[PDB]
Amino acid sequence: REGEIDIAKRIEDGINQVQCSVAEYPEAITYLLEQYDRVEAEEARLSDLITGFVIDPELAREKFAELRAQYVVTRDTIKHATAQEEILKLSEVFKQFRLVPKQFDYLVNSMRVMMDRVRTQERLIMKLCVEQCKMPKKNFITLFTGNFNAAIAMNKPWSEKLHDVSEEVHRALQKLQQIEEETGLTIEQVKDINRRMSIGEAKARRAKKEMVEANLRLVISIAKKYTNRGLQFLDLIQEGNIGLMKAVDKFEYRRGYKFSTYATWWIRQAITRSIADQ
Amino acid sequence: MGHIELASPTAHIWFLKSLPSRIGLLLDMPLRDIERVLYFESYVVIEGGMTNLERQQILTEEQYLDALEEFGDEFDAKMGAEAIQALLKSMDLEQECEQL
Amino acid sequence: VPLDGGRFATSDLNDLYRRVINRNNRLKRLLDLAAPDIIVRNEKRMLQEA
DNA sequence: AGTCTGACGCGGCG
DNA sequence: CGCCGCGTCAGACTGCA
RNA sequence: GCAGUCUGA
Repeated sequence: REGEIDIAKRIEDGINQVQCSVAEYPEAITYLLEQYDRVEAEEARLSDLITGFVIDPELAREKFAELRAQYVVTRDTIKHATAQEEILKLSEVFKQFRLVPKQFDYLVNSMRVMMDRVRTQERLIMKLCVEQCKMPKKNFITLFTGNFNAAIAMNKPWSEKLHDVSEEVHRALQKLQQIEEETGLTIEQVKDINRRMSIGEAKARRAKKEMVEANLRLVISIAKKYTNRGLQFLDLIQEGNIGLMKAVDKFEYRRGYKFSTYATWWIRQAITRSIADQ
Repeated sequence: MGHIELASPTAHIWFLKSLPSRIGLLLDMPLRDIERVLYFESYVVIEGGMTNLERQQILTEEQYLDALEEFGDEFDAKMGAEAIQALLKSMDLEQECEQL
Repeated sequence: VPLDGGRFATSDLNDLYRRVINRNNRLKRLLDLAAPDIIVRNEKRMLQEA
């Protein structure tokens, strides 16, 4: 099972990477400082909010007071490696939170939709340009990594064609600025960190797609025995495979088991129940 | 008559395979690559965005994962009939004919 | 039409339609079970082929 | 999908 | 190189989902 | 309802 460990360590590398990448968002600190106080006001519970740390609510109180003190020193680091040392310190305390699955899911899809917030503008401006300009797009890449607040006179004939859209372009600058100020962060940094978490999840899913073909043997062998229960081989393999997938995200690989030896505990759960359904 | 609500989009074979392929001729994309797209043998980017990926460019399996590392979510590519439906719905008919 | 032997005389469409309705139904399973991509790819391709 | 498969045609055409 | 076609009508008998 | 075969003009 040494290949299993090679895969699982890259999995945990990817999840550490997405954790430290989402940890860079400062408004997540406000969110969690609301969350823990909802717990402390008996309207929420920590067992649904935090599973562990890197259980006691007093250590959580300590950590959340640390995170509040880190958010204030995030506020005063307006100055730009001065913010970088502080954001690394904030990631230091953030990576010590083994958050509940659903809460982290809320966080990551929140990051996804706030990335989409700038995504819509970055797309629509392009569809406005690419219709009529025949433009120096290869240099629009540079122009947009920079940020039309200054670039009107592009000294070509198409510098007139941008005047057909310039009003809607400036409206797009207004919306871009309002979304830029709403997050309290530079849009470029958000693009980078969202790229980072996307790459972490992509690498994890990659290794998952290697793993599924690595572990077809157990599901094939169990389905081959379960054929006679009134179903085909070709859907019992699906039940065993999705059971394996459920086993993936909950395998404590440091336990020394072969992961296959785990999946059966759910494959039996997945097949014998599916025979009940079909 | 009845109707089956297909869980996913599906390319009509009469407009894809009857030669000359209407889907390909409309998209200006050769038939041999459209077959690879809507039979899950390749990808195609519905939009490149701020990325050197042309809207009609096909990508093989690992290139999609590779172009992820290089550009993240700046571009967007799909496979199967969803991608072809997106490429179809995305195009501007009257602008395309006035340009051609 | 039901035949004398009990085995119904069937037009081929009733099979082909059936061949679709299974796989689409099967696909409707996986969209609810959040199955991995490598499985739903094969299922969608089988649906398209049907 | 394994076949202890077939192919064992042609002529025109896009 | 893939796709399109390659007469009409009638009778009989099997076998088959 | 179809396929296969044979046959007829």
